[PDB]
Amino acid sequence: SGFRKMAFPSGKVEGCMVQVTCGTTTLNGLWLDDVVYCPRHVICTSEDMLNPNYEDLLIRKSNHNFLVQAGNVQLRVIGHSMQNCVLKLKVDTANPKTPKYKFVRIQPGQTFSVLACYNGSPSGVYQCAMRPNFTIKGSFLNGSCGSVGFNIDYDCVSFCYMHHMELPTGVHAGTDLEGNFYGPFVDRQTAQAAGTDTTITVNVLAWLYAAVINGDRWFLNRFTTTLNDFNLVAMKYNYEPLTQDHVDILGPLSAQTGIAVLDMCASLKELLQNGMNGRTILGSALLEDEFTPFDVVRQCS
Ligand SMILES: *C(=O)[C@H](C[C@@H]1CCCNC1=O)NC(=O)[C@H](CC(C)C)NC(=O)[C@@H](NC(=O)c1ccco1)C(C)C
Repeated sequence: SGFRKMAFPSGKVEGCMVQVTCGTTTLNGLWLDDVVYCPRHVICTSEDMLNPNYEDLLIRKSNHNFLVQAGNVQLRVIGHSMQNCVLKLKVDTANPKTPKYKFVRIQPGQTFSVLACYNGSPSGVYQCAMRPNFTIKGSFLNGSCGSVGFNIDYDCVSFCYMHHMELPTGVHAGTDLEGNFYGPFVDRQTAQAAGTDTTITVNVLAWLYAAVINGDRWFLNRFTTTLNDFNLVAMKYNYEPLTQDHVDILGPLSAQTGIAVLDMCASLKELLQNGMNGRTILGSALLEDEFTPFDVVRQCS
């Protein structure tokens, strides 16, 4: 029993983290086979952040200008190119610790683990969700850029996020490993605006199922609802609409608990309309939306 915000084991990603220094800027790089991937703003300075010309900045850099270190060992850069907002540094040594991996672009509402790194060395691992407005609520300081987000399926690491920036909000934005930003953001210090965030309804429901599986059942009421009637209430509380696809995705949890999805929807409707009255669910006094249905099943095997 028990339910915790649980991250993937990070060992396969730890063996890929290197440090990239160009001038006075140092961030993290991802070393896979003979390529190091890192955010392109490693080539910027203070002169170069309102509106950097990255192609201009890059042409003035040699291979030798890129100092790449894997732990105590310098990796010689033999080629460099830019792909969207990431740099690809070809090095002369393939990483012997390269795991089986893929590059994936994740969807809003999906979750992943972040390995927070500074100077190429891991500091901590935590689980994050891609918010509907394409931000993440992470924990990143100066020098954390190039830290990656990932999921593991069996022996395969799916890299899906590389960290680039913090919005003045306190939320974070980055790219996939092809260097394309999630959301309408750009890697420059300009007035950009994150859209309004919403609550990921299918995730809240999955977490209510996790509560039931763990014996926290006080919120189950005797009612049912239609999907249309539920969504009218969800809309009022800034919850995402629940689709039939989401309903099907909750099938395994519904079967395990014997609670129909639309019956759980009726219980969530009452929690939204009435509050929790000082009670908790799985030790939380708020409804949690950063557990996907897959996350719940995986944890509650
Ligand atoms: C990379 O290591 C840093 C990590 C940031 C900065 C430190 C605090 N947390 C964090 O995640 N990334 C940067 O410094 C970027 C550099 C790019 C060339 C933009 N700059 C920012 O993240 C900057 N954000 C903005 O200027 C901005 C305006 C609108 C939206 O974002 C921060 C420092 C305010």
